[PDB]
Amino acid sequence: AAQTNAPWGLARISSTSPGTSTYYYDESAGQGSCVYVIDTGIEASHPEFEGRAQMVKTYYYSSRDGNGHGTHCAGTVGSRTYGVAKKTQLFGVKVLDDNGSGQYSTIIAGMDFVASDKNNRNCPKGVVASLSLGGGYSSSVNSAAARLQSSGVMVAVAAGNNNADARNYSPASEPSVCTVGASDRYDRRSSFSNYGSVLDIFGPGTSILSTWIGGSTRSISGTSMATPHVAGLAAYLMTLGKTTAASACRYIADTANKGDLSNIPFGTVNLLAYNNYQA
Repeated sequence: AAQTNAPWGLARISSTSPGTSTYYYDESAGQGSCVYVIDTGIEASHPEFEGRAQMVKTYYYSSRDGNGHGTHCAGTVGSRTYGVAKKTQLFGVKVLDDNGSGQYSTIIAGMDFVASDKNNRNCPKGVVASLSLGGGYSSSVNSAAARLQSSGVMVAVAAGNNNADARNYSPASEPSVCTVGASDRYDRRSSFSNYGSVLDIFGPGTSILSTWIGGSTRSISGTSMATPHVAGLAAYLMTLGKTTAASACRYIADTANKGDLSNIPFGTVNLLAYNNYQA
């Protein structure tokens, strides 16, 4: 399948070269997989989600995304125009309030929630969790992401937008999950992107056009925007039978576009998420 005039990030994950504008993907498109977007929530009523997104859990007075960040992330995972996995199921876990802030303890509980909630969902092709959040290092936030990973969910987390080593950020520094950096349309490490030996992969992260609350769209930047590119890619790959939750991060790294990004600090992987789809 081919989505013309796709967002550059979508065209990039399916391209060996930058500068193209067409998504290419297997039409299975993540049928039968599930991606939890652990964030500010999802505007499930957005027409771009086609009834494939729903709020399954909030820790605040409402489960609506009064922020947009979670709606933006969910849209990159699996919206129809904006999404990597256009047929995945999206589950929203609102651990971040509408200013985008959440206590670590709520974030931890949201990670334990998904690790059990997946047993209440129909995801025969596998489960992904997209964690476009993070803060300073926390062994308990790290261990919660490890538990979620260990439970059979791919966890993709943002490296962080500090332009530093992600070793000092959680859950970015948890080695067993998939720590995602950000790159821009010219295949430079997204200016803001964290780095370090803990990073597994890079996704498109600068000026990513996705869904926005109020039924709208907008373009924003962040390793929080690269993470749903990898979360969606994983759901896409699991549906195709190419990898499992336990090995998705790695498979994505094994099959990545290698040595194509610039301003990648020594010691950080030069891997760009690539769906390896041949039309």
